[PDB]
Amino acid sequence: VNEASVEHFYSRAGLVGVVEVKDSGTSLDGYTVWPIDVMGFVQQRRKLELSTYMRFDAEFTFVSNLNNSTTPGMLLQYMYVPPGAPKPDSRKSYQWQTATNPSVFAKLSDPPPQVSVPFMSPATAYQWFYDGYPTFNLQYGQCPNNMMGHFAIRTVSESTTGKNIHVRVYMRIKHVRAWVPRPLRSQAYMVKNYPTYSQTITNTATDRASITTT
Amino acid sequence: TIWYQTNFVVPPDTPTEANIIALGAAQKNFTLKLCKDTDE
Amino acid sequence: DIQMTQSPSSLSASLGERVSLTCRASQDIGSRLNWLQQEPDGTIKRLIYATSSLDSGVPKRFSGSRSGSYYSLTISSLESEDFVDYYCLQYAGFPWTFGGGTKLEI
Amino acid sequence: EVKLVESGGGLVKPGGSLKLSCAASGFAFSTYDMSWVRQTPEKRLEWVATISSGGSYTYYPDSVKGRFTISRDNARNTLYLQMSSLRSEDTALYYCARGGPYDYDGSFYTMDYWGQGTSV
Amino acid sequence: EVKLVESGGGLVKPGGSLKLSCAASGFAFSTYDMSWVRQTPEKRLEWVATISSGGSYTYYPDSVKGRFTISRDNARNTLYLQMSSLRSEDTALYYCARGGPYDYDGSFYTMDYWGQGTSV
Amino acid sequence: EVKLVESGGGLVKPGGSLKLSCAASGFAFSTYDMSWVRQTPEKRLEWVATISSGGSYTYYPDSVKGRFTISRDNARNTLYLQMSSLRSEDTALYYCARGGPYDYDGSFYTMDYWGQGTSV
Amino acid sequence: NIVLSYGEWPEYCPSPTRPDVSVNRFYTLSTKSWKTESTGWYWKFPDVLNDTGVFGQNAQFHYLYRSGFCMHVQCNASKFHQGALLVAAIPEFVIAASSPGLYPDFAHTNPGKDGQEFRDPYVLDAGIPLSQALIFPHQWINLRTNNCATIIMPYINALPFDSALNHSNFGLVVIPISPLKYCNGATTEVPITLTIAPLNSEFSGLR
Amino acid sequence: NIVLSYGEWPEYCPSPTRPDVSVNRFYTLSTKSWKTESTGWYWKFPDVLNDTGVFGQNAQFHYLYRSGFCMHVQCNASKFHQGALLVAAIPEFVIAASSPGLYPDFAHTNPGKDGQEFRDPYVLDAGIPLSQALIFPHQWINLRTNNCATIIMPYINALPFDSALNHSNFGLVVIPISPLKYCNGATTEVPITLTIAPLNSEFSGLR
Amino acid sequence: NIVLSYGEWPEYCPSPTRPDVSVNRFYTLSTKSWKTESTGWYWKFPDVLNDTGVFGQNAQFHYLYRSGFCMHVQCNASKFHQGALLVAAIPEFVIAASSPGLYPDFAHTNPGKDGQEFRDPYVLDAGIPLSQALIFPHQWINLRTNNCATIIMPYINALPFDSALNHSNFGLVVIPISPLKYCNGATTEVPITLTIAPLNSEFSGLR
Amino acid sequence: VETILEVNNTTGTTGVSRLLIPVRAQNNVDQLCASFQVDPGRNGPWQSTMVGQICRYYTQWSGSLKVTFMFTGSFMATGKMLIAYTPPGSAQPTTR
Repeated sequence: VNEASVEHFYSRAGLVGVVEVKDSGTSLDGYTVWPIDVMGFVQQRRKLELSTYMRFDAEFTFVSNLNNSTTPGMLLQYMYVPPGAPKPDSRKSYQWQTATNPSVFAKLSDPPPQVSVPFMSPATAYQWFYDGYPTFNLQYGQCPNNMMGHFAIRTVSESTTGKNIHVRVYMRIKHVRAWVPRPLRSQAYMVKNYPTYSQTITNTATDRASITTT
Repeated sequence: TIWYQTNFVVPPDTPTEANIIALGAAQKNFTLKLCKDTDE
Repeated sequence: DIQMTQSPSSLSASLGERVSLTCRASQDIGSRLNWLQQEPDGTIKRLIYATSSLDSGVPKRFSGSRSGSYYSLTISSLESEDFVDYYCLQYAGFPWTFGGGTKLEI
Repeated sequence: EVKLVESGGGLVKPGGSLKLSCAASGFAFSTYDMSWVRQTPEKRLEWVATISSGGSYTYYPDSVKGRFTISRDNARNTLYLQMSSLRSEDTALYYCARGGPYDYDGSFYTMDYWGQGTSV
Repeated sequence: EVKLVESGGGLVKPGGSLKLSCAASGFAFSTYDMSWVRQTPEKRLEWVATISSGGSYTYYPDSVKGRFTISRDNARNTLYLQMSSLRSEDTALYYCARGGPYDYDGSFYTMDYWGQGTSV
Repeated sequence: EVKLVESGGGLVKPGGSLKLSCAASGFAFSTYDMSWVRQTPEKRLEWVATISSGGSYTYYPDSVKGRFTISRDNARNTLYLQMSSLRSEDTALYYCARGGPYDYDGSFYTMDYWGQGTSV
Repeated sequence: NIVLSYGEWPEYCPSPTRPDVSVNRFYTLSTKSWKTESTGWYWKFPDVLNDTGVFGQNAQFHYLYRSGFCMHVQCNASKFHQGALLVAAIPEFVIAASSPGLYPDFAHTNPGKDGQEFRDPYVLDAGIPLSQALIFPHQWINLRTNNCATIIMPYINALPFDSALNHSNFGLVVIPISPLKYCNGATTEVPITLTIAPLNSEFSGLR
Repeated sequence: NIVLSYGEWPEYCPSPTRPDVSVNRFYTLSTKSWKTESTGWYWKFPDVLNDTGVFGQNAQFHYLYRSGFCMHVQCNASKFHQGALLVAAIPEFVIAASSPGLYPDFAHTNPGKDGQEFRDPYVLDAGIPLSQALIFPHQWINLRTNNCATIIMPYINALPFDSALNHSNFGLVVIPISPLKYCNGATTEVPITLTIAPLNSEFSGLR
Repeated sequence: NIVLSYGEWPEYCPSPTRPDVSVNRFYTLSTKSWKTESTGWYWKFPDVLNDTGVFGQNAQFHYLYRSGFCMHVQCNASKFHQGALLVAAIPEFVIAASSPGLYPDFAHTNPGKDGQEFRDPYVLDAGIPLSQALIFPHQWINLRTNNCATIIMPYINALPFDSALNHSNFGLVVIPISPLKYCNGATTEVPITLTIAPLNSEFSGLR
Repeated sequence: VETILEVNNTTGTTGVSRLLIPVRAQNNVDQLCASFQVDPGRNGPWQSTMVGQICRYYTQWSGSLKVTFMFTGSFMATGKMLIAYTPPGSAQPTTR
């Protein structure tokens, strides 16, 4: 009790995506866009797919550093493209200045930046299972009211710096309330965004020799 | 009309053909008028 | 297929002996191995189902047993009407393969 | 009793069709999942084909897998098995018996009672 | 119907053994008490042996009283009768039928339906 | 199954009697109304006679109307049909089947299952 | 013995066309033969009525919709028949394909008023296992005790009103766990009947 | 479920020999085998008792008579048996002949205590049609629900007292509408039992 | 319908080890196949438990003993099965031999927890006739009405306490009067179950 | 007072068997079993009802009727039937 509740079952912020600001060699981007996705790792997916409707706001932390763990003074910009704003397309792009997209200007050699995204959804709660077609085969069960936004990350620079920056996005679920519990997924996850499984069914329980043996 | 909603299921050792008997009447609001002879 | 096969291709014993015919499976087949007795020319009757239990009419002389990957059949004392063919059948491996034969002599 | 009888076999030129009947009675031939087993001249019983307990599902081993076509009358109490363009080394005493991977409450009558076996 | 059929007879040297089968169906062969009757060449039906309705009790007349050994499969639906060291004047058409002094609710089917009779 | 079998036919001099048996089993031969149908040498099946479901009523067509005498054992599971002084042009394969104008809940099994047909 | 799903009767959203017993009648769909080889069936929540009577006129000729249901399954079985059904209502029942082609056919996600037979009932055709399907509202149909199952389902969705021809809220599954069995000389196909009765329905956005 | 004919218990004509429970006992006549080919039976009202026990002595050795009855039919049928009877009491049941010889035989108008089997039950043997026989006091015997039918009949006649060996007031008909059916291996003749109990009987004109 | 033998519940002798629900549990012995050829069975009173569980430790490792019982027989029979049992408790049931060798074998006087099948149930194996066995406490098991029989038996003996491994107070006989019958296609061996529950037991003289 | 309707009135069916509607086993679902118009006073199945005859002794009538159905099968036999009534405006429905 109080440790099996739904509020605690989804605590303990975990890594939801490892994005990388490729800036050296044959990938002189200097920026990167990471579409906010909760069901990125199977471990978190299977837990989130226990309920049908869920309502929660998230706190995002960015543990960024170079590829040899050193944290120089390089400045970074974390821009939060809201759900329904055009995303940037280059290191030097007008979108990086739009005052409607909140930005966080922190350096590599600083405590990881930590923001708090609110509950951004048209409906009352997020819908992991949406039986039906949107836009009244490649569309069944795709709810568009689950998009939380985009996190665009760039090094504030003029020319290519020559240093790849690996970022580890950490998300914490707060104020969570879940609805309509569901059976936990038993088969594998053959593809993302779909419940598609494989032909060769895998029995939930392990198979023993005889029914009367322990 | 009488429609076969489901099938006709029976346990073993039981006849597979029955009968329905319909009975007709007139409710307490029935009325008659202009008595006349019949055509047998 | 799992290819459960019987080791004795042909055996010969006495009218009071105790034959021991085996059927060595390759993969894990569980307790889903049967024994089918075939007449010299007639149909094929069943002896054991699930490797242990006699059928509804089989005599007491027959009996099944399991030992690891060495599913076997052992007759009590080899009475008359026994020097016929024998088969082992498993229904775990979906191709549902069979064995060879254990036509007994004397 | 589970009285099954196979009939409808005989000689045929390599390449054609030759069905087979396993008309059985004495038991409910509407709930049991039957199957076909072939006894080659080498006295090695090999699985031929199977059929569900309602004639809707079918597992074809690598022996035919596209050539043999099983069926189930289920009303005239018969069992069919096609031999479309049988191969050269395909002569056998095609037995028919019960047993099927479908019919969840199975694994008990797996080839419990057999037929008689008609040659080809 | 009470369909009983006797089979398994034939010639044999005086002194030995020769069983007899009375496999019957069409009726509950687990509650009726059957028995064996012999029809000698002199056309005089004499009682041979009997068996209870569960194969546990047996009355042997003075004809064998120690030589003949009756039994009852009761699961393969068969009736056995041994002829251990049959005598010289022991050839007869050994019929098999119902009826038995056991099975308290008896005395009604006392040899009601009979078999066919196999010679020796 | 509705297993009916006709037997008891053969040659006979014009003028006499020759019965016919339609002993049937596998179905309740105490509620169905049976009948007799004749298949002449010209392959034209003509109605011969009928019997109620209890052997009390009988419709005789103009073919005999006083010569043929049907009956029903109903306890030995048999069906009778007399051929008292059969005419010259009366040879046929006398089939027997179900179906009868009596048995109010009829008109469904009207000659549903047939026998085998014995010649005369 | 009416399993009131989540302990909530369907209610009218407080203050739209609110129909009456003309539409709140008992739609009795076609029966389905339950055989031994049978695997199961499932009907979507409002898709099973979008072409049946008045409810098919109020749903297609509108833009918003919300209603509960009164699904009621009955099996006209004999007393020598044995078997068991699992009648469960699955909110947001999303069907999944089975790759050895990636997305479910439209006939399998909106079967109509005939239902679609399961191809792999062990996994509920949705990856999740059938063994845990009892966490949903459900009622057993065990032919040795009773042959009826009534489920009262409220309106379960995120938005108050939603489309009726695109988003199908739940799906009534009927799966035989213990297969049907009978001795020779019985009705070889037990019939299963399903009755639907929209409760506290509403509509908006005419034509 | 005793159908009180015309809503009148039989009563004593106010102020004759008035017998008691010695004659007001339960006469249980012979049973009749109900088969599939069976057409029906009918028993006259006082003629069924004019040769049975004490009532046969009080009726023949007298000159006037009046009494009700308590006809009670029961069918010892199994649960795998199906069929239906129409048990009706017909006041002034007059039998008619059938010309292709003009008047009914005496055996058909006073059958005794054995009843006479109908020769054309569709027309009740009296010209009138069986379909409308339900206008008389009646009770159904449907083997799937109940196998008993009790009819209480008062004394229905023009004169207060009348003869007992000449004028038979009514006739208890028993006609199978839905014929009997059964699978092989059942009692091929369902027995039908009839119990009579004169109620409030009277007599006059001794010897 | 519990036949309280002689109208006396078993009670504690007023004021020894007095056990509790640990020993006063429900010992369910093995079942016995009731066939048509079956003659009967009988179990001694304390001998049936002298090697079963805790009661087998309190009886052997002691010197004095007294207790009632709650014998309870049940027959898991179908509805197409017919037959009748006579379940009687016989105080001081003394078995007798049958000379054509003079004294009963020990296996026949203390059969254990399996019971000994009667060799001549007509004479109860004790000379006395079975027809009068109903004078003892008894209850019929008639498969057409009920398949249960519960007998409450107090402690019936001369001395207050007595040995438990030598003197067996009574014997529960179970004899089929009307033999079992069934048509082809039924369970050919109706099972009979017996449940025992010592009531108000006592012990003395440890080890 | 309720009386029987000759619902099975058909060419050939004679005797009392005209008062019986056959409900059998191998009649697949959604099939039609029987149908009869509601017209007590026109030649049809109502012509054998006490109402169907009295209404022929008059010229005009108006009221409410009732048709009590009775199943006469075995006690073990189970199933389900659909009994639908169509107002005078429409015609006989084609499917269940």
